[PDB]
Amino acid sequence: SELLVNTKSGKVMGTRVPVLSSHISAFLGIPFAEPPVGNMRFRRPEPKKPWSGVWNASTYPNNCQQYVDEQFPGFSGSEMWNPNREMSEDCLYLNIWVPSPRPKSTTVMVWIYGGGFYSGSSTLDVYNGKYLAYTEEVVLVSLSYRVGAFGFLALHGSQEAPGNVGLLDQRMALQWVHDNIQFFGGDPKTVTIFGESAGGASVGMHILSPGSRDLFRRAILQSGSPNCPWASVSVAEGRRRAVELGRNLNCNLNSDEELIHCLREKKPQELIDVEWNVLPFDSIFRFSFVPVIDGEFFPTSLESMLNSGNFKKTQILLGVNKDEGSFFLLYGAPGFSKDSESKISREDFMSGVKLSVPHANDLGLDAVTLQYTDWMDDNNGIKNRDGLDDIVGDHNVICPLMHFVNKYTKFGNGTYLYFFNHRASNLVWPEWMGVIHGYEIEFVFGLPLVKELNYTAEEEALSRRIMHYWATFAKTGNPNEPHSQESKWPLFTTKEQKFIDLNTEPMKVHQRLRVQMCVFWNQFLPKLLNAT
Amino acid sequence: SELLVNTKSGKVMGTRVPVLSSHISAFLGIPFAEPPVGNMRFRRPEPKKPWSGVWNASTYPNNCQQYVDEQFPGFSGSEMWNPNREMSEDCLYLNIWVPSPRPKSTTVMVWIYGGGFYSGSSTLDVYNGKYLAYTEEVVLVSLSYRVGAFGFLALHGSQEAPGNVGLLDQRMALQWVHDNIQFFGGDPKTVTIFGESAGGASVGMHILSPGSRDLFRRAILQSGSPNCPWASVSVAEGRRRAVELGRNLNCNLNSDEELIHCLREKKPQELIDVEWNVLPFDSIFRFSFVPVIDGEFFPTSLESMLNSGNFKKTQILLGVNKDEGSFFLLYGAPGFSKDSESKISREDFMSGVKLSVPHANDLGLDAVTLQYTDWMDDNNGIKNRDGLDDIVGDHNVICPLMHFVNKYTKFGNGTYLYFFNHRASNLVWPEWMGVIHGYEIEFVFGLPLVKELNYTAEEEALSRRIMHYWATFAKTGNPNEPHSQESKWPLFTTKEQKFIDLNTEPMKVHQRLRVQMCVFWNQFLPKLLNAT
Ligand SMILES: *[C@@H]1O[C@H](CO)[C@@H](O)[C@H](O)[C@H]1NC(C)=O
Ligand SMILES: *[C@@H]1O[C@H](CO)[C@@H](O)[C@H](O)[C@H]1NC(C)=O
Ligand SMILES: *[C@@H]1O[C@H](CO)[C@@H](O)[C@H](O)[C@H]1NC(C)=O
Ligand SMILES: *[C@@H]1O[C@H](CO)[C@@H](O)[C@H](O)[C@H]1NC(C)=O
Repeated sequence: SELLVNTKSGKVMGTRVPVLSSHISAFLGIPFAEPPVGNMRFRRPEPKKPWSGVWNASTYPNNCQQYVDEQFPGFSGSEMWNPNREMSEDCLYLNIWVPSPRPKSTTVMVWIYGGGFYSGSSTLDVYNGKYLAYTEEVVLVSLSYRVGAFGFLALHGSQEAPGNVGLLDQRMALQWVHDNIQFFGGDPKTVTIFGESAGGASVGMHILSPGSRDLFRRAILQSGSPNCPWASVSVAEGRRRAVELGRNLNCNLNSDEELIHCLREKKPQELIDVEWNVLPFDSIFRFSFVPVIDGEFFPTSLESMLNSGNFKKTQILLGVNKDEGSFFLLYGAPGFSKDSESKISREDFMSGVKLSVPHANDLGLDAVTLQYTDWMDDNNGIKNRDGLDDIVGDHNVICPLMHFVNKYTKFGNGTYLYFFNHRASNLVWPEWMGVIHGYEIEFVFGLPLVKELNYTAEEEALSRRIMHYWATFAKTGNPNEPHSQESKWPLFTTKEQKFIDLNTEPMKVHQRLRVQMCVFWNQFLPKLLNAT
Repeated sequence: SELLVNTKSGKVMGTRVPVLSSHISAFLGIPFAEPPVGNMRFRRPEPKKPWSGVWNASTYPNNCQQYVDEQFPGFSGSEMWNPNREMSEDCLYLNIWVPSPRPKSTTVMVWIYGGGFYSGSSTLDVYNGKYLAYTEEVVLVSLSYRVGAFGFLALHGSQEAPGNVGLLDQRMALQWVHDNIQFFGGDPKTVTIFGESAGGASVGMHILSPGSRDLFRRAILQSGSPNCPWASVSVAEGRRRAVELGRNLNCNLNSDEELIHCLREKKPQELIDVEWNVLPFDSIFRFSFVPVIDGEFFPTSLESMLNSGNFKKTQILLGVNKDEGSFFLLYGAPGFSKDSESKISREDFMSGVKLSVPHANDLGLDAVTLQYTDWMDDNNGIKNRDGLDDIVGDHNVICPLMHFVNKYTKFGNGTYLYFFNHRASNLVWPEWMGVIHGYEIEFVFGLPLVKELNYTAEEEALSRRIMHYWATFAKTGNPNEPHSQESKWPLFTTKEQKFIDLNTEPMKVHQRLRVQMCVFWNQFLPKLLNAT
């Protein structure tokens, strides 16, 4: 039976699902780890004990326990990102969409969801892999991993809550794919991991980490890179936050054992309820429990790994969206609202940059302000708003990614860079937010091919072209069709540093993506903060 | 006799001089101080002892002892600035051009020459006052003052070489004008002092200094302001340079008395020959002997005087040229030559900014570099050249002047700001230098009205219009004709900060002259250098 697959962990039974007036198979909720519950909370995951009988994989698994956005109740713009399944600590499962008839050995793509390491689900509608599996004939996998304290509480030295367990969850799922995807018709030698934001940073982290490098072939990073300022913390900061989490729950803080034991008796929601109280600064785009530079998963600091070429050498395709910061200003900066144009006064601008670069002294705050202020028209509310939008985007996503790509390209086997700047015609978020963080995903997953969703014809064409770039790159290491007649997405090189825009207009090649601003964020400001 | 004038110092005999096919009187070489020779060198000037008989004022006086530019022998571009008279320490004289017939009580304008405080002459061809006196019917005076060590050697505490004596020379000449210009038909109650560069900074210094404020009515500053980085030094730095001058001449350095006595036995050329060896840094646009913040001529630091309104409150008219820095890069920055386009490589750019901001640490040098580098086209030789040109101009002239004007305007009775950007059609200097430092002077003095000089008709029209702005401002405190039909030069206000361009095209009003760059030079960099 096409819906029955025998894996090394036991038999699995899928379900036939319709897609663009055809059908493919879907194996949903396949367990790849023992449930990380009870005394296993904060612990490294354990391999799923094989099972007898047939595992029913016809429905989506639970979503991991996570903070839930309630800023705009009933608003689809924000709720499409929330868990659409019951939450549970028993959440380590993966989903596979397989073309029909079942391929013998085709390209595999494993999606790693984003969500700032504190949220995210593999079951969201924008992550439905059927359109991509079907349209590009690839075996599409979406994995899951613990987020929040459950996935990243870090007390270095302790083996009970070592930190990074959420990354190890991803690695185990990549191990299961490496070990079993052949039975679903996928080529374990041709798997591409791809993800957005924290998912994009995770992808980069698996490229860096010696222990994950052999489990995949190529990588795609969307609006995230491993060296992002919000993507990791030192073991000292991780410890300080775990202890502070404990203090918020009236825990005994005499020892890691006492703290860990106390945290394990608390119900999930108790940890989620005080999660945000541990941040060291009043900030925006900073999350409580994220990966820690532990000396294990990451042998040394990310920067020295990038400088010495200590990472997997392969091809990568990555990029960013035009207005990466608007989401975070809307949720946490004074003066921004969902229903107004959000014109920003100098006062709110100043408050905004303080929130955006939490770790900066006054001189640093001044350098940023000068760098983004048009002093010939300083009280212009639109410029202040857009300037703040660029500051958050540049500091948090674009410049860190540009630094990663420039360092990677020196040792890699091929880099393709994009700049996604098409605002979807049916976006429910206000205009001022522009091309929002996370809104290229719907084009990568092919939603614009679904008539009922209301995208234009050019938006379907764009989605088809992006899906074909991603899948062709996954298969060959190059997003371009060998002897095609379409315009070529040029390779990014250390010298020419080319990139393309990704929108409904005719391809246009550019160079040095935001260099002016990134020299400021990557070279000048850090030097300024270190000296002062 | 129209050429005979009886002053409080004695009788003077002028000479009739032709001008644009007419004639006016000229009284040249009138002494206003005792010759500052012998034991008087470095000393405050003394009032000229009255003389019996008639002083022959038909020819130009000697020029003060000064370094002489020999960079381009025979080249008029540079030699027009050199002394065109025999040099001598006996050089304190003034020149007066009087309309004919002799006015009874007209507007007086006193010109103060520039030359970085180390050079300059009242007798240069570009300073010929006959065209302005004749065309605008004003009594035009040009004074002189000691430069170099002779005018500014400073050993604070000593009364033998107190420093600032060159400024006191100017003040004495302004005193003589106040006391005697009535006899030449000038109104001592309506004198405007105006000057360029060091002359412009001197004008501003007389506005600040309590002891000079009552000697004039209004002021005009061209490409110079009192707070310029090269226009003054602390008493400590002045002392350090005087001592170092002494060391270069094998002087006894045990006491000020020993040093001063030794320096007084040396011939003029001996001091001039080692003058440049005392600068503390390898620099450009820095001069050895300049005014010192002594607590006397300047009661307190210039900045606190500007902040508290401690200065003469009146009307001022001032401005800058488009390419103030090219002169100094040509003479001292590697990669610039008179006969080539002077395209600059990154290496020479980096050497240039180091030379341009001598007092900056590495972080400061980086902030400047980032601020003026187009990182999208960093190896562009023209951009590097023009960028260096702007750095020198902004740091040394424009931003210091913009800081002065903004501080002055808060307490003054009227400010008129200009931006002179017309490159003369007959300029002998290369094109890359643009609108050079000091080349608006020829338009202020009316040379374009002299056919043989070869200016276009529009250049004559521009010169006529500038002369009429300067003279009308001198007479009334406003460069505009009351009920004229011509476009109005708007007042510069704290709020709107308006200014005009000065060129052959129709007047065009602008706002916030180079704010972006001046916020960097006036607010950010100083803060950065103080913090680091
Ligand atoms: C698989 O389990 C789900 C759980 O609700 C159920 O809806 C579905 O009918 C089951 N299918 C089979 C064949 O057991
Ligand atoms: C990738 O590696 C192959 C073989 O090592 C080499 O032939 C090719 O030039 C490389 N491509 C790039 C873009 O580095
Ligand atoms: C004034 O003195 C100068 C000095 O050379 C001389 O040329 C001129 O003829 C003299 N005129 C009179 C009237 O003495
Ligand atoms: C200058 O002062 C006069 C009298 O004090 C006043 O009437 C006038 O408004 C002032 N002008 C400016 C521009 O400050």
